[PDB]
Amino acid sequence: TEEFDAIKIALASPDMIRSWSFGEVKKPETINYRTFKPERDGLFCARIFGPVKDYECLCGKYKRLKHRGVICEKCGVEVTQTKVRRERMGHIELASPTAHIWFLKSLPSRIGLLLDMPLRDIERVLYFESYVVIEGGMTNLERQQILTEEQYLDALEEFGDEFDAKMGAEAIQALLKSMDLEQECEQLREELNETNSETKRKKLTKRIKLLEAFVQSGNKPEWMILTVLPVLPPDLRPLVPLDGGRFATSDLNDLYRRVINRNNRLKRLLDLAAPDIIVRNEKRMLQEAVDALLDNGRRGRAITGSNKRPLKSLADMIKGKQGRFRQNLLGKRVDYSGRSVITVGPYLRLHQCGLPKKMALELFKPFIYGKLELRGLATTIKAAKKMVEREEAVVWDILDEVIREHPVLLNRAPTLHRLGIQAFEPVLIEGKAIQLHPLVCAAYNADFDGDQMAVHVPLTLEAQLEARALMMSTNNILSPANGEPIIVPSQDVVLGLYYMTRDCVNAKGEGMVLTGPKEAERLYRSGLASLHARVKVRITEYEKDANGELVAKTSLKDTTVGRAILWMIVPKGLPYSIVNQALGKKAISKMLNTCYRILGLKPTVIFADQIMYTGFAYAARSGASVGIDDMVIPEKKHEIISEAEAEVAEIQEQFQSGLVTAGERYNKVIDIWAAANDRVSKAMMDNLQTETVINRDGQEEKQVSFNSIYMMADSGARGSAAQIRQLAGMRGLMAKPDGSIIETPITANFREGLNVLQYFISTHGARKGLADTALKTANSGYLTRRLVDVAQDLVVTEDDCGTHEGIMMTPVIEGGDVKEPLRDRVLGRVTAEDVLKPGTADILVPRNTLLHEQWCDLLEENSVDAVKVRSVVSCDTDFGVCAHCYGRDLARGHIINKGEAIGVIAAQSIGEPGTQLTMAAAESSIQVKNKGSIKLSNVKSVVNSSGKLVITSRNTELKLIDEFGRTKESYKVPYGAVLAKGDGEQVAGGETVANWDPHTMPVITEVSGFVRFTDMIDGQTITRQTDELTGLSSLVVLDSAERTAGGKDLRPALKIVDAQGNDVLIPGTDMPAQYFLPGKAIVQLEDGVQISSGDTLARIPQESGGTKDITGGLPRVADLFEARRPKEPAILAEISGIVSFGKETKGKRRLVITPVDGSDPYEEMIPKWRQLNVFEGERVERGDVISDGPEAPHDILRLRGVHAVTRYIVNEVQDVYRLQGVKINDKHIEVIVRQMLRKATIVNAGSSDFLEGEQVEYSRVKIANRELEANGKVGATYSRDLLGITKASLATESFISAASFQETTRVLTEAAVAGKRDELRGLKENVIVGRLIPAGTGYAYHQDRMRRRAAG
Amino acid sequence: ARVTVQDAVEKIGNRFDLVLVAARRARQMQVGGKDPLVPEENDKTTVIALREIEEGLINNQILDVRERQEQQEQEA
RNA sequence: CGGAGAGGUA
DNA sequence: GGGCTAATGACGGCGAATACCC
DNA sequence: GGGTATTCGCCGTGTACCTCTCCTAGCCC
Repeated sequence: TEEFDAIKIALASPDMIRSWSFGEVKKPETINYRTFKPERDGLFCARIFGPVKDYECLCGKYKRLKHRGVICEKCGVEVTQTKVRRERMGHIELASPTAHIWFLKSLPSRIGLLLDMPLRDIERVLYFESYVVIEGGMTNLERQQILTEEQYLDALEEFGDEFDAKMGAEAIQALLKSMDLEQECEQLREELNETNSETKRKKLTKRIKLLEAFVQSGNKPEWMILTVLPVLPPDLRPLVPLDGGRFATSDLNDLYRRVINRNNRLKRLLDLAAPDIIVRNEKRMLQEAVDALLDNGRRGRAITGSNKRPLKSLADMIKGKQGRFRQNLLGKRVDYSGRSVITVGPYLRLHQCGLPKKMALELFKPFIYGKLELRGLATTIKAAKKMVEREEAVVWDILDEVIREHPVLLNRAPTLHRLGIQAFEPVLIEGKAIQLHPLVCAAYNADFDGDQMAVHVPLTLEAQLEARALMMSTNNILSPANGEPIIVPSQDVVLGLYYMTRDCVNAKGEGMVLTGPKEAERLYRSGLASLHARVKVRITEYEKDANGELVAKTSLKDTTVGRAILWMIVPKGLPYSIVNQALGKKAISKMLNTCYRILGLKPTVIFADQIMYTGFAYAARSGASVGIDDMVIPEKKHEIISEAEAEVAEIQEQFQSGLVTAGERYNKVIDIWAAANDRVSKAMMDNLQTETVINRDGQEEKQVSFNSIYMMADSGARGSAAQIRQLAGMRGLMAKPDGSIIETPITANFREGLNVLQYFISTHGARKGLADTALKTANSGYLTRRLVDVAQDLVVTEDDCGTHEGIMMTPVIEGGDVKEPLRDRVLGRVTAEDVLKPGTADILVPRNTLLHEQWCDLLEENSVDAVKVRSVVSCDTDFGVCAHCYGRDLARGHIINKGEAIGVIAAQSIGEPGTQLTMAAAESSIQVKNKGSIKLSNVKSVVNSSGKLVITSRNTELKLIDEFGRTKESYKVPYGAVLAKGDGEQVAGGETVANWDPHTMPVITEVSGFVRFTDMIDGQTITRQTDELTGLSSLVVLDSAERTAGGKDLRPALKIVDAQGNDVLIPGTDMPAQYFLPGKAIVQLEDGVQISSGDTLARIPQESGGTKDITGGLPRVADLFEARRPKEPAILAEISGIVSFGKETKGKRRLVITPVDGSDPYEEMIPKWRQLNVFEGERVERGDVISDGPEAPHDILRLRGVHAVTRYIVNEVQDVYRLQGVKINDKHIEVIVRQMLRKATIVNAGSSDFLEGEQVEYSRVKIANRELEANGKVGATYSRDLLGITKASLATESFISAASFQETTRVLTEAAVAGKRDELRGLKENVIVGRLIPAGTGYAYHQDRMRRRAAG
Repeated sequence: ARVTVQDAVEKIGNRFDLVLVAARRARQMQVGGKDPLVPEENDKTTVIALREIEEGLINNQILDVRERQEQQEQEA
């Protein structure tokens, strides 16, 4: 049939198995592995498995010429086309049924589970050990019971006319033949109507589930016992004997031979009516041989020397490393490809690559032969071979013709992102290296250091067009990770442009007026006017306006000659605001981005190529050169240094004076040297920035330095302020072994010399960095692998699902600083609602419109705090994703379409920057750094005396909503924060709106009265010491961690009553009155001590910063992706309602949460290692923190909802990648998360069991069906759960994924018995089968086929 | 000569079924069954098909009616 | 030549 | 000969198998 | 009580190549 998806696996019926094969092998004969003649009949038969050698007779002795493609029997051979050879396979009809070992050794023993006895009984009967009653005696005997030999006899003499009991597989055959599955299903489901027992109903449901699974699979149980054994053609199994004393594993062949021997012996014995014992023993080792054939890993695996591979068996031949051999490693080397070191060609256009003439000549030999015989220049393949090898001038025209536009695919040896392979048009060049386009090598993440690129030739038409439309660098200029061009000028052309566009204050050609850039070029190339001059030029710049028309605005502009010469490059329809000012790397990035977003791709590609050429040419004309006088040593560097040694000498003198502690003077010296480094760098940069001063008409003037090293990094050509800072100035402070900073920096530059010890110390960092580099490369490869495996089966397949659901999507702000703008995020998304103005309810954007640049700017001017947007997480599409739920941020600027497995794009986009991953304020006083309205969200505070709005808990947020319509400052309000400021109050920058003790957190009382030592035993739960200064005590509560059994049953508490001696409670606040004291809670107030409202109750020391809840780096990325518990989870409010303590510290502590409308017994477990913040009588809500610390994603999903953990994971990974400065659009993280929580557990049972891991898309379809009919089933309520990346990968519905990458035999058996009709939605799965992938062009092709289905 | 696919992207917004249809067009003028409708510049059939679809000459409806045509003649 | 063990490069 | 023939100077995960405080 | 918290064996291995070796083994005729 045609190349389809949605493949069906099931247990085969014997009749159609016989239909597969043609005849049965008579006698088995196999090669001796020292004699390689295929002996017939046997495993090598050219009548049943097809011709082993085609177009000739083969019997092992016969090699006659006669049957060379004609059907006729001469000695028992059949010769046909190789197609019949592939389909011709064997079968052997066994006289006795035989079981399949996989369903026996599997933990879910399919025979055992179906027949409802432990697998010991089945292995006993199959191994010919103990008899089993096959629906035998029932009046006194038992219908289905195992029997020993004496018991079997006793039953036989008891009854022989109503009793039957067999041995081996025939017994299970008779048993499974008996059941009518439908009768069992009907009786069980109708019994469930009457049964009222929970456990009984569970058992009935499980049995009926299994029976319905077998019914729906369409497999009769009698089938899964092997009645006729199908056997492979000999060439379809691994076989490679080696000459000499060394050979190769070929156990499959002699296992076939042994099985055929056993079956033939049994047939002979049965033909002769041999007695029961002998035939039973023959069946016994026949079954044993068949089982060993099916697997030897079910028979016990072992490691053989010289090959980390177990002994060959059919099951082990199912899966090797890394999986199905011919679809992944190892090792898929492919023809029509080459590999060679790379050189730069700065003359090639962006769609071209320079390819050596010999490389082309040997890459296109078949095409060249075809052309040569097409022109009549050759009459045969031999003539073509001679013609090409003679290197005649004629073949050059032939190769030019076959290469006129035939593109080629270049791939870097590691491909860490999508651009790692790109197409180009090959230009035949002299040499022996591939001349790569200079501007593309940055996208390839390659260099020119001997590294070798690889070429492939897409050689059919359709592959060529797939290359041209998609693979070529012209169509792939934006990064598929965050959008934005990836084809940015990197180091040389940017230097040329930065030089040419710079200005001076005086040079030849200053001040005059010239007719357009015409005369600018004419005068500069005359050498009459310097390239740099304040010149007024009448330029005619074109602007896109109206419906897309061009208006030629002509005006006189104050520019420089070189800038006009560059303006010649820029096509029409671009503003002159881009080609003014000194062009940096970010400036040229901006120019290319604007050109793409304003004109399109063709103007963009032409602009890029022309600007490369001009940048190179004027870099050459510049002669920007690096020497040693160019790098400038600050004159005062030594002075600042000597001041630093003077300061550290004073500090160390104090140290020997015993005036400073070790850490003290250590930090002092470190700060002194950091300040010295800063001063040196400042002096060096100040020297650079105006190193060239020029008079205008007599007075000296500063201007951009002609110094070549200043352009060298200021352009962003190569280097940074740090690097040119460490050449001329000191590279200074760095880490030592154990990764700590040395007291004495590297006080020497590179322009000046390095002392021996200095270079020795510096070597530590270099070695550490290189080892880090290697390890990170390996780990990044592994992470890319796991992420691709988890995300690959995800393809955009629908345009719109109408899901008005979405995510709140906000500019991320930490502290006073806005880390990222909402402007950046919003771009490329689709709104989940119609946004309004920050002042009026007017509709700003229409229904679910794409938010491209225009709408993003319209939202910028109408400043908005947040937008709800369509997310793949919110997407309700099944077996795919809505396009409008996704956005369009790709190497394209138009709305994404169907296909294009964005999961793989996301995985490669997350793994690409993996290599770049490396291993007054909060907790003191909140100081708002900007003037704006104060805003508090989720307050835990009661206004008490002295105007104290004392906020408790960590669930409160301080936003700064300024008078524009969005926030600019964000803070987290800690426990017991004291605020003299109200909401919507303008506050000075850095003013303490909230103040508290930095190095200890107090418990500020919001009520006043007596203090009661509730739930305490003096000297058992708290320390006994009272130091009175104002009625205070020094009693300290013992640590939160586990303690004695007489001090962990009562948790210390300080009950605060009013001024009337009566208990009081405040609802809605996580401070009822009784502050249940956590660990190291120094109790300040004794019993009966009177205080005011705003006084500390208990003091718990804090670090004033320095908490370790994040590690950062690629391991942090990985363990977030695996959703591992971060230093044990911090529990939240498991449900809203009142809370209380249970049996404290029975194991760990217990906390009952009592809802007023739910299930009151709802206690959970509390490890004593957590920082406890939980009281009794307080009212909480889901998401409220109960144990303080790092929160795991699992509870966040279970409690706060799907979008909450979506935001959490997205923010965490995006922050981690920002730490390295890499920017990735968050839709990739969204799709990876939507892959993570693709599995869910049902809470309230539905069409599935009460709790089980189920595809959440299956949950959606099942519930939709449930409301489709009246009869609800049940149901159904579910909660999504986050599996780990590997766990989600192995949780794939399609078994093809698991077959290649997990344990196989059990997975394959589950697929067979369940009859799993996998949609084959997976991509790498379509790779594994060998058919077209459902993505890109392949998805479109299969869609066309489906459209042609039932339409022919 | 034209190797950029912007015009074909605008004509066929999917730009991906575009690849399939242009590939079929190339497949059957490369081998007999249809002949190029745009002057040949020694170009490979890929780019002549691309230039055909750029001009709006080849579209999904036109190509499918043309193909169903060559069948009703080849049965006739 | 099928897969493991070792040096070197990138 | 030959034709048959049934740990230690790695590292980390991971299920099974124990180890232990209240 | 019960969750850590150990012990008790198996097993996986970025990218590509350059060279090298080493590969089911037992055994009665």
